[PDB]
Amino acid sequence: APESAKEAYAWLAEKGDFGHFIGGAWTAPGDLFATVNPATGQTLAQVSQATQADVDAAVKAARKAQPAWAKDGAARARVLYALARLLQKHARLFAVLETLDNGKPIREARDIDVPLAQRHFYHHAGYAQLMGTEMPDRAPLGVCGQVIPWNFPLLMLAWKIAPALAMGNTVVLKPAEWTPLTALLFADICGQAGVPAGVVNIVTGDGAVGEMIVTAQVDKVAFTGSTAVGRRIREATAGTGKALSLELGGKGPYVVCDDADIDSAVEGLVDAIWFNQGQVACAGSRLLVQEGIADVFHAKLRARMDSLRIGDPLDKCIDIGAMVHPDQLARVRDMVAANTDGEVYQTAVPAGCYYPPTLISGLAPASPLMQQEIFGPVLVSTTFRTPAEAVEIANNTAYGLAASVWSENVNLALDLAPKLVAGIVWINGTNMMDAAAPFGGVRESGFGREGGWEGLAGYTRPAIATKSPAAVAAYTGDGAADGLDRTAKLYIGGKQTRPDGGYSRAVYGPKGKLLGHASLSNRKDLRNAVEAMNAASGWSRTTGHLRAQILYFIGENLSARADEFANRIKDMTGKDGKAEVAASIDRLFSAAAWADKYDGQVKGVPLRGVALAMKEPVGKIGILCPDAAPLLGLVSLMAPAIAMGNRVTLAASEAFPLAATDFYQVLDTSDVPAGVVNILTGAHADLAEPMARHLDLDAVWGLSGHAQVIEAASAGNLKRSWTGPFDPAHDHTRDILSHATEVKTIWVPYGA
Amino acid sequence: APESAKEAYAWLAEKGDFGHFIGGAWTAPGDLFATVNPATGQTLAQVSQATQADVDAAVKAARKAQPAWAKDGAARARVLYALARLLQKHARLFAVLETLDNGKPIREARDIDVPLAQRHFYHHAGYAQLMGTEMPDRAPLGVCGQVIPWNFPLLMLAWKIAPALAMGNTVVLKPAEWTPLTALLFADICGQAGVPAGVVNIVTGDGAVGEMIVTAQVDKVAFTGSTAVGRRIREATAGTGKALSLELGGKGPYVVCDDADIDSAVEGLVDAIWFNQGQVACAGSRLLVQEGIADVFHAKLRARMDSLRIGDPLDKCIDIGAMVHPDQLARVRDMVAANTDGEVYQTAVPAGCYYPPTLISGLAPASPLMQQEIFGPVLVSTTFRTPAEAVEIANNTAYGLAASVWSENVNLALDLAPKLVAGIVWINGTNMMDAAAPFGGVRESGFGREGGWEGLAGYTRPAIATKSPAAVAAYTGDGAADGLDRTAKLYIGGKQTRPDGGYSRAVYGPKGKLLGHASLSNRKDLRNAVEAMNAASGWSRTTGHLRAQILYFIGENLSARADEFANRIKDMTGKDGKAEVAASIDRLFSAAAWADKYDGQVKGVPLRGVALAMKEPVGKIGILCPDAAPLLGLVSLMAPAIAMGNRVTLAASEAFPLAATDFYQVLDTSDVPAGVVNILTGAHADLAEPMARHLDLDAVWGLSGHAQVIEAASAGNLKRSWTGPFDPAHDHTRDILSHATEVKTIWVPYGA
Ligand SMILES: CC(=O)Oc1ccc([N+](=O)[O-])cc1
Ligand SMILES: CC(=O)Oc1ccc([N+](=O)[O-])cc1
Repeated sequence: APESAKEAYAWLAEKGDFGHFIGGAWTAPGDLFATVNPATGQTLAQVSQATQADVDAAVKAARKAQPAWAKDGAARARVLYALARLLQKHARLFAVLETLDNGKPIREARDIDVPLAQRHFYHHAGYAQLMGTEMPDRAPLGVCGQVIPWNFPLLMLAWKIAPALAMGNTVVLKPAEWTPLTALLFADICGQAGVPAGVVNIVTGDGAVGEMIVTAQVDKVAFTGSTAVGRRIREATAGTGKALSLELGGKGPYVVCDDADIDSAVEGLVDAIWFNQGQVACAGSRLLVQEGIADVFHAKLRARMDSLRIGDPLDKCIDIGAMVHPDQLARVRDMVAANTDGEVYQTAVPAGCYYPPTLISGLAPASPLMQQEIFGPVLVSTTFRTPAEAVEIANNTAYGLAASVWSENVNLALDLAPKLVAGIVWINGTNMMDAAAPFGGVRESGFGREGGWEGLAGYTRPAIATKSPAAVAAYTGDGAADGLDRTAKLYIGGKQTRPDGGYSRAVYGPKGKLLGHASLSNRKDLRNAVEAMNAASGWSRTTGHLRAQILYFIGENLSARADEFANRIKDMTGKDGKAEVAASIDRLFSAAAWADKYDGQVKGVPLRGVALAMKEPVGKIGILCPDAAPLLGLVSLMAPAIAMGNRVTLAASEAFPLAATDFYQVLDTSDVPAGVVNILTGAHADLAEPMARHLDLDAVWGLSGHAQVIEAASAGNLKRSWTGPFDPAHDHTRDILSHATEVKTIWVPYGA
Repeated sequence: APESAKEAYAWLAEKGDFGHFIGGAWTAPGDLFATVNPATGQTLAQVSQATQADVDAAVKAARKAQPAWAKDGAARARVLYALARLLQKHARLFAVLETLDNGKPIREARDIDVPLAQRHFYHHAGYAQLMGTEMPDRAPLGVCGQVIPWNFPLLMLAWKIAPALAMGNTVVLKPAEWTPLTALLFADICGQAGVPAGVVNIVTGDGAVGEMIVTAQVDKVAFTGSTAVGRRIREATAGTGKALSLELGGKGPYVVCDDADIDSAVEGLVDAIWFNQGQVACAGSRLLVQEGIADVFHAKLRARMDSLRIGDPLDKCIDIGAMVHPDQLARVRDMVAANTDGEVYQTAVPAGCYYPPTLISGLAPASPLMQQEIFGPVLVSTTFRTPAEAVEIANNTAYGLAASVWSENVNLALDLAPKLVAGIVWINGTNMMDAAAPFGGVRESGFGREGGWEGLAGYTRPAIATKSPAAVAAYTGDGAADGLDRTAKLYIGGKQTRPDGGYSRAVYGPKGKLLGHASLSNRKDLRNAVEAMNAASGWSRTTGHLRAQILYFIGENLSARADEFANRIKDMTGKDGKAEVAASIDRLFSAAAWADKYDGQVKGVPLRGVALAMKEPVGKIGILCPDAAPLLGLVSLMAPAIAMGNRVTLAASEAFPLAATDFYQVLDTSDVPAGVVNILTGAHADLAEPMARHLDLDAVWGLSGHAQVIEAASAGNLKRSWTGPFDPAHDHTRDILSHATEVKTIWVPYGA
């Protein structure tokens, strides 16, 4: 007999038609639309489509409540703990309501969704308690606008609300149009938990309401959902100064080596067929099986698939529930109808809201379906010959979120895991989640991390605000001919090169004296620099010891020319340059120091083993330097970036380019490998959009303005972006290390 | 053709008879004794036996130089980097001199000893650079007295001097009597590196000179050597306020499972035979082989041992050098002569200063050789049937330093590693060392860690001093009989218990009002508490989440009785108790927060894989609370200790015991597992020595005085000790987490 929904129905009846939860109170129901149980077609409740005025009021209430909420972290901790206690007390109600609203099996809702939501609040309460003492250099961002998908309604809510509240922010959150009910129940327990009025605001509606929230006067936007919508959100927030995190697409590859525990790998896959829907950090949808075991693996997988029970989601014996909505059923049907490759195996005939577990096997490594978007309870599979080929297939995508690797050999499993492009890799498991273990994407899977200490940075700002120096116009001057050869070039791929466009501008000092000429770089020069960075990919695999040695050489070699660099700075700016040179040397030595000291973090989890939140390079970074600090600005951004294993191309100070061109000889003398540091000079209006747009750059740092253009263009490949503030006079090294790294969490067996 | 020693002989001829290196200068040669090349028997140089006056002068010069040296971390980083560059430039000289002085093969000196010493200085330079910004809460200790053994003379020097200088301390270091030369060459390069006069002082001599240094006016003593000497150093420094680190005995077990890569495990072990001598954190000397592979493993081991080349250590093809001194040769011969068990395999007949690689196999798990000290190039081996038996055998020692585990299976290797009592565990390797990876012991292998961020705490003090409150004499009263039942008891093993001795004292308020009676605990009560903590060993294997939940309950249940506890405090002290109760609740919630957030640190290393510097519980801690803060002192020490997975026995405030006895109900209502928290009341003069002596306690925290008695008694089992300062009104939570944890560094394969 299925679980009783009587208490869920009673709550829905008490709530009647829903308005919104704004300023601690329930508003009048407005423009109502039915929310439907997908398993039965029956209307569960009427829910409102929020108006622009509703969003405005929600944001105004969050803004009003934020200063007093921010003031006492211990008080926030008690509230987060109370919320966790209420989720636990009402766990059966939350679980039944989630099944009624979304269609998922009640067994998943009770055993996974609700317990993980509870633990997220329990765990994050402690971050509120410790923020003042352990993060004293950090402060809240303010108001967060948050948008979540329909696949895990309550758990997605927890992943958004818990860290935001812990760090002293208030929230305006919209649940997915199809699944509002558990978010409304969460709203309904906020008063009992002591959530002060306006600290949590929940508004309901379609994507138009999501766009209203994203474009509202919020300090942070956090979104989980499709990559296509993430691009639109990046564009709609470009130039606003908003903090932005995106958890996007990329259902993960599942690599099964010849020496895997076959039966366990099969069981983890079958247990994930229902889970791996919508946008969530998961693995198993793309199956990569080594040739030697492929036939036995598929035979076992089909047999285990046949045992999955499809039906009434309120029955705790059911494994496969109802599809969330008829539009999602149509998506899966259409995907199947459009595919012509492979062999299709389904355990049942599709009937009503129930789509059967489906395996599409026999695909080639380059088939469209291995890389195309997947809908429904569907797995696609291919084979591989060698572990190196598995890595190649797994990484042959625009995505990089979660992945799973199966092997019984301790050496092979730990060799494969770090080579996968991903923010999460599970060894001998899949879909393992904990509040202490960060998760998030690289590439087109987005950016930012949710969970752990690592997730808190994205909900905070520096406690002491820095300000980027104002732009400086280049000096003008006479323009007489130069009979000497004083025309500086570009530095690309370990050698000087002429600008592709052939042009240079005269550089004058503060009194109008001609100092020399500097090249005007173009998009072709940038293309050449990116090619050089691609050739230097081995730098991203060097040891920290080696990178430290190089940075020490750079510092020593600049020190040997310190007087000369101070003189060049004074020639260009009219101000003594000794202090800027000393600071630049210091930045190099601090970056050298950090190159082998920026440690990953080991997470104890209440699951099997440990989660290793590793630090890895971002990859290739294009950087635009400020006008001020002609040497220190360049060195301050270059040095931490290469210390962390990235390759960089920097557009030097537009106004004062000749300190950076003098720096070419320092790079050469220091044996900086070709392509690790490339330097362009010239007009940042020519370079900002090409650098932010470039599909082969992993991050763009624009510290000379053009923030809107840079952030909008970054949506092409969803590269990370940083547009300041950046004050070169201040030591930003540690903060820059975070801009210069990604967190990759590897889950490993561990006997403690 | 052996390596040329011409330059080494020329340096020795230049320096002639040696004095000491004090205040930046070489002192006159004094009471001279020959230092002898063990391979040839020839005198290399005459070296002085330092006098008390020499030690005093070295300490005085170190003290004079320290304040200026502390001021500028960037300047120290330049000096440390210059020392590393000098070790590298002169690497061939350092390596030859090490071989001449100590007898080790030149191949080891060139490939291992000198490179690791260079790397230690390169790496630690960066900590000097970063100390001001990344460790702003820390300051230098002052002057460090440092004593090192003869097995790795230069490398042992680097492990001592590099962190000490990085943290702004100055040093007085004595090399081992038998191997002074590379330390004297290190002294001779200090001027060239820019070491300010007196920042490094090197004095030579025997153990009497070592004792002079340890008992001198130094702030820190750091020693590597025998456990027996470590005990004497702990006794000689007891009650002086000196920081102390000890890296002692315990050559490590080498666990070879049935599914190990046998050839790799054999090659790793044969390559370690020469290395595993003296006191160093190594593994291989105690071979534990699973029964199924024991015969094949030993057959391969004997064959590979036969390939080791013994002879002139200046020949780069040589694997087994000369024993360091005839006294060490006698030690190994006598050990072999004393053994009557097992089967002795030696690859050659002993001859001159050369003792052959030796395998003593077929021993029972409880054989004299399996547990007693090992000398020479000697391996001892036993077998095991199950991995659980391997763990029992490996842990059946008074030691816990390094260990190695060999298995190809991902589960078994990572399951065995946390179960071993050790500060270092290598998976599928041995003797892996890096400047960023901490190493150190538990149990009778000592305490403290060398290397990494983790090693720096032992070379620093809090920048802001805390002061322990003055003792408070209990109030007196008339002595009338109490017609009511107000005699508090003890709390041991989950229940209240009568004091074994049967005595209680009257407790009076400030004006003489009888408040009740409190038990006078005795050594038997402590014994019962220790037995209860042993029964609660499962607490040390719980999840952080579980421990957080318990601490949250304690905080909630104290909150529910807040007025009652404030009233009890005011009854006893005459001062309002509300703020003390509020602080106590805060400490509980901060410890709850930390219980699942005190993360281990992942070290990138230039070797194979990664090193995981994990946090583990200390185990069982005995704690003596101050008189002041009758509730807050107890709660502040208890809460972070249990949050980190320890079990504790606390002696409550002697003057004001009744807040702690009221707290028994809070523990019971909060479902604290039996034996995790035990509380004794009574006179700390009765309890301090028994707690510090107890051989079944892993640490003693004495925050009520008795520092000399506690520190001297702790030498029995070399338990960790903390004798303050401790101000209950100060939030010590973060520092207490460090007192309450050990660092265990697990080296694992990794493909990045
Ligand atoms: C801000 C923007 O450009 O578009 C959006 C479209 C839809 C949603 N949504 O709620 O799914 C959010 C944002
Ligand atoms: C301080 C003390 O009690 O004795 C010592 C004996 C020997 C040494 N040593 O040079 O190895 C150091 C200290």
